[PDB]
Amino acid sequence: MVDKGVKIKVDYIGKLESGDVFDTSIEEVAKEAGIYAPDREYEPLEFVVGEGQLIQGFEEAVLDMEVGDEKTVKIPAEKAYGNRNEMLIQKIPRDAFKEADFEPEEGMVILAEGIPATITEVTDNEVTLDFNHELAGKDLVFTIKIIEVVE
Repeated sequence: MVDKGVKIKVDYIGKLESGDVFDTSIEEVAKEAGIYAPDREYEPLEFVVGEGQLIQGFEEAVLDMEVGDEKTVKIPAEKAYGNRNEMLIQKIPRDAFKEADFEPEEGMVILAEGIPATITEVTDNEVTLDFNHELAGKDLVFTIKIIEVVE
């Protein structure tokens, strides 16, 4: 039971359109996904439906969830990162890869550490690697789980 202005310590297990746990507050699941991390400590994330903390979508899947509830739904890239961003559209010189089999293609997705570059342009002169994001223009699961309520 929360609203736009109520905090709640819930542990969601955001996954991928493939069911791959990418983010989880429950350290347990972390081990079930092989992401428990080294020393990292997966604790309950206290979000506030009235702070825009988490993506609305999820913020809504909890809006109607008491303390202890669980809603493993997939938020649409529209509610999550709201489709892809335009300010994430990069454009490197063909050379930026010409000297590397990296040969970008009009649909590539290479990251430099985590942020992929959706190469929407494959001009033999350059490529438009739309950085975007991992959940950019993509929907991801959310195995939320209310554990408490705060603010």
